[PDB]
Amino acid sequence: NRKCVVIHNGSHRTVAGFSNVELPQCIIPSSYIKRTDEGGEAEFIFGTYNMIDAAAEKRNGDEVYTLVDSQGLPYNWDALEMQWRYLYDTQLKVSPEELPLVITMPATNGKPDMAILERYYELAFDKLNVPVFQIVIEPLAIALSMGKSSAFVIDIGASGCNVTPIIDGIVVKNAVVRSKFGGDFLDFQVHERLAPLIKEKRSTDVWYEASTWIQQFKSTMLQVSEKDLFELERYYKEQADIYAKQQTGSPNNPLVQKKNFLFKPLNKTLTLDLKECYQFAEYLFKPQLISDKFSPEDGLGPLMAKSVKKAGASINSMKANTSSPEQVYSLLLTNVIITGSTSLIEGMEQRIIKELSIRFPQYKLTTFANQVMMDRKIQGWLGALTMANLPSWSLGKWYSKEDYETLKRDRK
Amino acid sequence: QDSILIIYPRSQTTLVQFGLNEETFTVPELEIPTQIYRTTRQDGSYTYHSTNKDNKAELIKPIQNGEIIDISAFTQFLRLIFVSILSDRSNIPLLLITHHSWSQSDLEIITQYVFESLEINNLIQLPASLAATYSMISLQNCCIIDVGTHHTDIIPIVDYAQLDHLVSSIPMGGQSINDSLKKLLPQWDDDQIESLKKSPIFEVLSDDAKKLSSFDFGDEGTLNVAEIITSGRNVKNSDLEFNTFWDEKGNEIKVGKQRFQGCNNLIKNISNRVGLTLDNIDDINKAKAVWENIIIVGGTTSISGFKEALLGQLLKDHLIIEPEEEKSKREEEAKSVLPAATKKKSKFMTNSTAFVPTIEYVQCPTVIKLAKYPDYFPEWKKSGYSEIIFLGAQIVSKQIFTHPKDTFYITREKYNMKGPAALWDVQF
Repeated sequence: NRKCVVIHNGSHRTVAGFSNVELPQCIIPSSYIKRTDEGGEAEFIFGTYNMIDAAAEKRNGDEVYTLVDSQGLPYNWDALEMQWRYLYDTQLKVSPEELPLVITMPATNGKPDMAILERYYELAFDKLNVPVFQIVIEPLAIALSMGKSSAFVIDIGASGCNVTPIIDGIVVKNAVVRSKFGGDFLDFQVHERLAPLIKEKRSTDVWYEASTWIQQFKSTMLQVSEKDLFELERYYKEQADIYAKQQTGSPNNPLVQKKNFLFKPLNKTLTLDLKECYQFAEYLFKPQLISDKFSPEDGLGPLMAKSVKKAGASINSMKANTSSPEQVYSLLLTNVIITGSTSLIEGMEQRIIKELSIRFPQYKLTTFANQVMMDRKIQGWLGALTMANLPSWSLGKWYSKEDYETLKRDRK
Repeated sequence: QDSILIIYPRSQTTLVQFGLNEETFTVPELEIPTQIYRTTRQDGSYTYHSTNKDNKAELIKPIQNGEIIDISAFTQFLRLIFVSILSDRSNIPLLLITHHSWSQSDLEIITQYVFESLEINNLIQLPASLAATYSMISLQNCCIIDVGTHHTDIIPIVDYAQLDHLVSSIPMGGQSINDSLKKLLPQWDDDQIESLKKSPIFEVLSDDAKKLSSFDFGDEGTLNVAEIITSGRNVKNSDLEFNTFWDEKGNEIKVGKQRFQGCNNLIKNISNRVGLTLDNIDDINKAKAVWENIIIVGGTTSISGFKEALLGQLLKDHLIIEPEEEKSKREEEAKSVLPAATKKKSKFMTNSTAFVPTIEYVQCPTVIKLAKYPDYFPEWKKSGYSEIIFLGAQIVSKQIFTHPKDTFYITREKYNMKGPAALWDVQF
């Protein structure tokens, strides 16, 4: 009753802390280092620090593993137990069996896995033996914490883009869309494109780079163009041309402006022009530009529109309750919650707005994006904390004529 | 009134100030060792008291590295503080300065012991970092590097708030200087080394001070016992090769380059952890602000030339600035346009770190400064952590006395209503 323990296991971040404080106690990487020692014991190493210090040690026995798959679900449960025990014993400094526990599961189109729920119940009750235990749906908690019963949640994380429409507080499962192109993808592309400029055990090193200079490059150098990048190249080229023609940088062509990034490991300047920065994030919207599995329909825009129309068509399985598909559209598009760390790149929200408006003209677009960066990165955990402090209100069940009718049939 | 009991418990001492003044306001009146003697009864129940019974009672140090390792010992220590108060100089408000490492459990237990046992009506639990913050008005973003004996705390503060998830500590401090000096002087004993570390001639040299003269920094110092120049039964220290210092046994000892060595490891580690810590601040501008306001405190930091060296290391490691080779290339290439005899006279000049436009980057910090202290500190000791913490605590005190309309502390009423969990309704 006094406080809950709140834990969110993301594909990148793990956020933990008591429900009675707004700021989390811990934010650690979901990845961890497993170290087979010369002492004879297997040691687990959690935390951006500690993991970085260890990666610095360059011990051969060190291997970095992931705790959460690209689906947002835990795939390594012994390691998850180890992390939870780390958070409980050394950080929160409380016995698991003392307080309740609130965790996060991502929104899924199909009926929830009772396998991983059995895994959660086995972890929480059998091993750590927590007295009470609750699971919340991340984008749903996010919507509830903002008081939006109807919400269109675009969450751009490291795993990909997770799109979750919500109408009247229910998740609308069959309209849930997950993308393959997130912040990890960007990590890889940054490494690839910047590789030539750098060139002229391993896993801990790959990690280390992803958590240091790559991260800084993403948070500083990456930007999203307000519209299609090629069209914008054309536009800025022609506009640049026509304004000097009335007969050392150019103010009418922003795409050729030099931007400088200090690459610390080699202590050398990496110079790119604004176009080349735009390209990285542009891959999220036009994935076809990198390779082919990737249909243009795998881009953020088509996926968003797809989710919207899917939610629209799906809401009629309820018989529509009005006297409506276009109306649910308007409803989703008027409550758009943009969240996720990757969504903090400079031009994301405006580009998402553009992409939604060109595919839904004659609609009113209203988007909400938390301007507090730390908050946008941990929004789901914050929502979970909100739900954790809710009262245990015993709300009257609704009751359908069919709910009474099937019982009336089971009597006979 | 103001009769406020301010208690600031640390690993090795505890500062206590009884009552507030606001005219002829005072430094901590009482400084007592953080320790309590403990005996065991017939059934294993513990009896805590101030002084050892003859030779037989177990000395307990409740606080290690700022953490409370024994909560019961600590609470009893508080009780003995109130005893030790009323015995010299009856319901007084308690303002307890807390450490970041103290758990919610610890804090709740402290609250319950303060109310149900000590029976005082008003409790305030004030984070040290926030007290230190409030001491310096209108300082919103900063980073406290606090170097203790066995550990160093790194406490970033953004928008007047302690960032709990970024706050960390490293198991290095003043003692590590002793360790590395011991590695450099394996023949000396620990007391002579300690005396060297506390001697006037013990100082960290600037790269200016190193390059000018003497020795050559990159080994073992000497494989020879401490040189005793004298015993009983004026020019820059940097410039002399050998220098003198006095022992606690009354020995005049000569010493070489070792008086300039011992802090490199500590400051390097510190600089690393600081680097990662501030690197993980989410908002770029807040991080920039934090980098512009660095607070270096702790006893160890009073060593001559230490703060300047830590700042220097922070710049060396973390400052975002054009590589000297690139900048020189651009300078030479730019100077190519000058007539060969102007180029000629420009070659052996002291460079103006000029001519052509500096390269601007998309990262921070491009500026790393120690936070400048305000005018009203004088004076002892070195305007340290204790001083600013007590100043801030005093500011808070005044702030809550002059605002009767608001209750921003734990009251006996509210404790009776919500229990120890009443603590969390009043947070800084």
